[PDB]
Amino acid sequence: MTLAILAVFSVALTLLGFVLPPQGVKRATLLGLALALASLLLTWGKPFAFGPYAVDGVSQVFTLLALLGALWTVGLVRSGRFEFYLLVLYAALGMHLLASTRHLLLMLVALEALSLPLYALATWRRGQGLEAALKYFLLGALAAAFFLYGAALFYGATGSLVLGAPGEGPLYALALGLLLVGLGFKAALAPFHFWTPDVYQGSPTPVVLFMATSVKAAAFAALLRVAAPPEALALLVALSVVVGNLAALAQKEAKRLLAYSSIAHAGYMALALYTGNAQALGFYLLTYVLATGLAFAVLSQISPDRVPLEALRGLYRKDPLLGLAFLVAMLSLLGLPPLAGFWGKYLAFAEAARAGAWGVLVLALVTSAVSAYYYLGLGLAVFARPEETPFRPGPPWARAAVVAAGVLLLALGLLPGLVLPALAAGG
Amino acid sequence: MAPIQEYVGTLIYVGVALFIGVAALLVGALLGPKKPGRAKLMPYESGNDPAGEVKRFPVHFYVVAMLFILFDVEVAFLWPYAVSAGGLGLYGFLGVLAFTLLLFVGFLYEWWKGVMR
Amino acid sequence: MTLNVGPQHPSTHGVLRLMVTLSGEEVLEVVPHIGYLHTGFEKTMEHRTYLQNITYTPRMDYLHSFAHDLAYALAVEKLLGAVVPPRAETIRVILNELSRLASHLVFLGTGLLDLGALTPFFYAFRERETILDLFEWVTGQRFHHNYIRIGGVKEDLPEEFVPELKKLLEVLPHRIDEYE
Amino acid sequence: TWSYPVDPYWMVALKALLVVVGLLTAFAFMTLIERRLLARFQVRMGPNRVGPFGLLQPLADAIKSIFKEDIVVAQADRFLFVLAPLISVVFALLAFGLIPFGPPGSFFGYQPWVINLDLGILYLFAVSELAVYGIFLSGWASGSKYSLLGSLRSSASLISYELGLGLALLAPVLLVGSLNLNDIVNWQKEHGWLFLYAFPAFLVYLIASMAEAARTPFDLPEAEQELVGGYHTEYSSIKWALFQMAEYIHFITASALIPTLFLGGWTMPVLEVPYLWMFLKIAFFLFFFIWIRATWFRLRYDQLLRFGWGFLFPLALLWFLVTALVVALDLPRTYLLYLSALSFLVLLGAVLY
Amino acid sequence: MSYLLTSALLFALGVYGVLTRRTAILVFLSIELMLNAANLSLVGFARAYGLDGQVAALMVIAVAAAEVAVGLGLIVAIFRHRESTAVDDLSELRG
Amino acid sequence: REGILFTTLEKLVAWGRSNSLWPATFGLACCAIEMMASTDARNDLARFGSEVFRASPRQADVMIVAGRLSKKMAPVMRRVWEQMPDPKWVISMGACASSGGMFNNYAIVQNVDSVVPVDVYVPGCPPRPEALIYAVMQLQKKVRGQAYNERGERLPPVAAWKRTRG
Amino acid sequence: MSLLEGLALFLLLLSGVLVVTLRNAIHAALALILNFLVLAGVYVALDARFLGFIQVIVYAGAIVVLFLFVIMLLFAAQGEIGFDPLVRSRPLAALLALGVAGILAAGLWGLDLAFTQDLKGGLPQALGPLLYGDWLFVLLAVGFLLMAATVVAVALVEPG
Ligand code: SF4
Repeated sequence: MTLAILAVFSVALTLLGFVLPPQGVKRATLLGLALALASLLLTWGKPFAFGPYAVDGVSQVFTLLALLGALWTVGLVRSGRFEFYLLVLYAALGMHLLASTRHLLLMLVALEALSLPLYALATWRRGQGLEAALKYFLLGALAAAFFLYGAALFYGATGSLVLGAPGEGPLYALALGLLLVGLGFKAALAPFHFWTPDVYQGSPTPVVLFMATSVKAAAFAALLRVAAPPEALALLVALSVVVGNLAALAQKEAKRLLAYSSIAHAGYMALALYTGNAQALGFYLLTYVLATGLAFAVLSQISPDRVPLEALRGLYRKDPLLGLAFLVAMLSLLGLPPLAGFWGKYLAFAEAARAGAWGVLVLALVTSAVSAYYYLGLGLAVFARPEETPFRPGPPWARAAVVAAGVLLLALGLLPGLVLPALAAGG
Repeated sequence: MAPIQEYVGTLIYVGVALFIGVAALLVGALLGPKKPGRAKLMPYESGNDPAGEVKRFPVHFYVVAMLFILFDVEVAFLWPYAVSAGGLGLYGFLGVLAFTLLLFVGFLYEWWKGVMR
Repeated sequence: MTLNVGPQHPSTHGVLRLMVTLSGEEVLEVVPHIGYLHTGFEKTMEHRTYLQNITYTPRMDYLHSFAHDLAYALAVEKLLGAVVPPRAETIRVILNELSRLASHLVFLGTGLLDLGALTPFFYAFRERETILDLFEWVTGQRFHHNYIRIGGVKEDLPEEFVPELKKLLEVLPHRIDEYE
Repeated sequence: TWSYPVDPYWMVALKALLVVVGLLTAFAFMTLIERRLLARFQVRMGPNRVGPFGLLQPLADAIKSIFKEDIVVAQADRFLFVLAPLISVVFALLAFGLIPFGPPGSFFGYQPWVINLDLGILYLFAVSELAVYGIFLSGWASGSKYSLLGSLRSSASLISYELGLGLALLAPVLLVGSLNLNDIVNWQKEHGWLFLYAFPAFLVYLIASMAEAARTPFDLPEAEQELVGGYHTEYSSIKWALFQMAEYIHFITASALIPTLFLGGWTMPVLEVPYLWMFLKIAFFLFFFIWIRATWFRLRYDQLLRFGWGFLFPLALLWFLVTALVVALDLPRTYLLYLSALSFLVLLGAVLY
Repeated sequence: MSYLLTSALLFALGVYGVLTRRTAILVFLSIELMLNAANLSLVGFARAYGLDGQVAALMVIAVAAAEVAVGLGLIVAIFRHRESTAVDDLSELRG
Repeated sequence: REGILFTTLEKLVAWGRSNSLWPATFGLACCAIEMMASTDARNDLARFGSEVFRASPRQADVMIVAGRLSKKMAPVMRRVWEQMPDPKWVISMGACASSGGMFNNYAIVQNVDSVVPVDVYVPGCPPRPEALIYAVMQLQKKVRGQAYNERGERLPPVAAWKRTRG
Repeated sequence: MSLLEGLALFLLLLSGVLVVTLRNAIHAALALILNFLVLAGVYVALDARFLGFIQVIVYAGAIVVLFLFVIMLLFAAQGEIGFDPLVRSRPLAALLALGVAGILAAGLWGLDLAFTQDLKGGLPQALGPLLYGDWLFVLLAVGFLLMAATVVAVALVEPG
């Protein structure tokens, strides 16, 4: 009964924007997201399904993360176009529907419904924004066509469009591949990774925050329902992580480097799919969402258009707490103790080893060790000598959000046996 | 329902209509003076420029067509409820009413924003 | 869209060319272009007798001509001092207002037809036909009538003119009230 | 076609060819009658010439139509130039066989109709959309952007009101429950004259047909006196003839459909004659429509868009939802009669303020 | 079964279009062709597996209409002031 | 095929073209008002076949030059003649158009036959509406091969059929 | 069957080849409309009757109508401007188009299915209870998707 809250707020605001100032609309959107988050929590351990809409721990956790990302990215959006808020609402609802069903066709409708408002939110009208939106839309519709033929061949291998069917030989494998194409594209897995750097570089920074958190979250929420074979999973992980880290080595701009890093991180998250633990992946994505939203909130405080790596430098002297949280985020994404990224990474690797894929895991670990080069070149750059750089030291809004993100990251890294007990049915 | 023979009869209808249309066009084309001239083949309005060199046409017609495709999808969804109505009862009526209200919210949004633009 | 509304097309009465600077459905600005009817009354009148020019005066405004006839006659009278009989002045105002009725009929007919309905053109124009016949009684011509003179009017009215005028004057009030 | 037989394919082809040449003769003589009726409206009288009743003047017109140098204009698409009139005519002729001109077997043995598809209104809807297709395509192919803009106005308006046609047609489907015209006509046989139940939607159907070039937008446009129209202005001998032919067939198709759907398709309570009542109702609607042609002004396509989009279509869907509640709950069939009579009294009393 | 093979071939043709085309709109057309091939496969497997693929293809039509509307808005916004719709004309974002 | 090459077919199509005369006015001056008056409810050229009035030149066979033809308009009107379907006819209405009339000056074409091939001339100022009907009936019998000059010669059905346009 | 079935399939594939091959955008869209007509006939042949009629109404009648409206507002018919041709990608592209079918052909090869079901015609009479009901949730999701799509396009053009 959370989706009803989302729908009510969205539909009412669609008209209320004519009588309410965009700021009042922003307050309304924020209230709706907080109410939906609270309704999700009060239903913790209360799975609820009416039709093909089915809420389990996965729906609960991933929609909680998506709602967090939406709240954070709405805090920064201050444009006087109430539409620039409405779309955000949609995506949340859309992503909710993505994690809340097993029906492949409702999965497609949910994907389109959460993705379309992103295409429009990416228009600050900066000439790069147009190029980004065009690549995004074209490649996304291509992936949607592939995913739809996959759902069709699924219906061919089984009488229902719901996942879990027994499955045939070549036809079921082929349908699985045609679904995996779109799902990995949405999750920014290579060799479907091309769109992510360009789109993250072109889009306004807070929108990139929202994307790199909630879109990847919901994409893996949908992947968890699929029974992806180990060969496909291994190929995706290998190619994704390798290209992610390597192409990130060559990056000169923070947002493009972070997009390649997120490709590598989707490659890592693709390990928990070996078992579909939904506990390992839930934990990993919790930590990743917090850290990446933090990093992109800081980057938005720097510049929405584009931020080079040098702009990050001197940040500690500029703002100490900000530099500290940025260091925490770089290390947590590096998955280093005593930070929660280590626990998420370990849980994914434990799922992988339990599935019995060893060489893939070793290659992932080597690529993660290579990643430390730029992870430190970003985290440690905070202390460097400040060069010429625009700096907007946020409102107390973004400061408090960043502080809470870093605090939750370290708290759950130090004592993970606090929430990890309740990632199953929810005791 | 209806037998499939009616659809082959429909194909025959199309065949006769198309045949007669092509026959009429042949009558028109073959019976004529056929003295082509340079200015005769020129589009219109005395040398050049009926409209001439103009910027791309208003997007208003794009919006007209997009509105139309969306609302025709609406109607295509409303018809299956129109045929089976008494059987779907208040449940189907309520579902169709909520659906209609969603797309009517879309209409009211585009109207209070308007497209004179 | 610098649109070239050509002369006479699309159906732009009174041959005239228009350059409609136009974006969308509005009208940014219309640049008119005229001269397609330049005949040269002001030049040809320099080479025609005063009496002959009364044949050139109605042809400029061919709808309300008797105002041109009157203007030219009055100007030449004031120039050489002619004495207008009173009945000539009465008849001149009669013919002036009558040709004004015919001009106004044509203006509103063309306007309604140009955009709107085609029907109301006929009825008004029908009454115009009636008016035209009156001139044929006295001038022998529909319009371009050479009836005015320097002193007054050319010759006296027939017996049959006035009763037809009364017929039309009694049918007209209901008619104009119907258009209104 | 649950209870109705199927004629042989050769008989279907025979009836089709007959319907098409009859539509030809009908639109020629209806051009005559419209000329004379508009004439009578404006007290001038029509062509008492080449006839006497004029009934040999369309022959002279057709004789002009061919031999008139069917011209291929330069700067025009070689193929679409010739193809678009064919599209407009093909997709205009058909969708008229479905109209029942009598009870089964009343074609002197086989079938009053040509095809009686299970889904009729959808076929009508699709072939009505393809007419707008031909309109704006010919506008484009002409190579004249002046005429292109008129083609765009035409297409926009026709498309908007063509959308409204769906919500107009929704209401009676609830009552009859079938998408074949014969079931609907038989329902008007039993309960009687569906417009009594659904007069408001009938209205938004009627006015919708005005937007399909019938009249009073009248900024369709025709090339005359406004931003010139599309789909003509570059075709001379036979293609122009095909454009006018298809437009008039569409006019008469609407004039025939309006009584078939809401009012009494022939099926009279009295004298139950197959063809004569339907043709006479066609004549009534045609005369009222020519009255409109003569008697009313233009709309300028902006107020036309406003009236169609903001007024007609929401009203049609409101009535559809009302009828849907009533039918699914099936409480009486009387409630719709009462509500339509009351609504007509409302939309009537507001006139003479 | 020839229907399903033809749907696969139409998907392949749409792939060839998306890859070969230079214009954005023609790529979008090839994608629509891919969608219709998918719909044909769905109708065949509904004939096989009990009629659900028909409602499936209906919802697919509606999804297609949504994405067509939004994508054409995009195509408008990006190439309104700009020159030729050629998709290679925008190479600002490089690796 | 030009309405020719069969003894019956050419008389038939001459009948058809004659009663199917579609007048396309090119309203220039006070002649044009007396042509518009030939459409009202006293004297309508709406019987012989001339009811419909297509402003487009691609659609009409009779071109009626009704008014003075000033030189600045001479090519424009000219092109409307070139942009007409080939079975086309041209009438010169009034004195200013037929000859230079009384405006025998620098501005006015002294015979519209200069720019367009004229079929029939109709004097008058303005030519009475019934006279314009007379000229269209004259043209009717001219395209029937029923028209002779003062010198005994029969006049061909279509003027503008004998000219090397350029 | 096979008599006209071969015809329909040959026309379908030929139209696809046109829509992907022709450089006339208008002619490509027209070949896709012809494809849609052939495909609606195929749909009806497959006992889906309502779906073929909507395929003509919405897809051909509405979608590619807006496509044509866009390419007529923005001429774009001669697409080959601003080339960057990458000529060698033209054969290579087809290669991938081959594979994307072949593996599908492999997954569908040697695949025989029970094509025996009395659909009773794909009429909406039976689809009503299926749509409003088992699909009502997917229906309402679709409706919200379209409403949001309208809002997205409005805010996307929105010159201000
Ligand atoms: S001939 Fe007489 S009526 Fe005709 S344009 Fe000349 S002045 Fe006017």
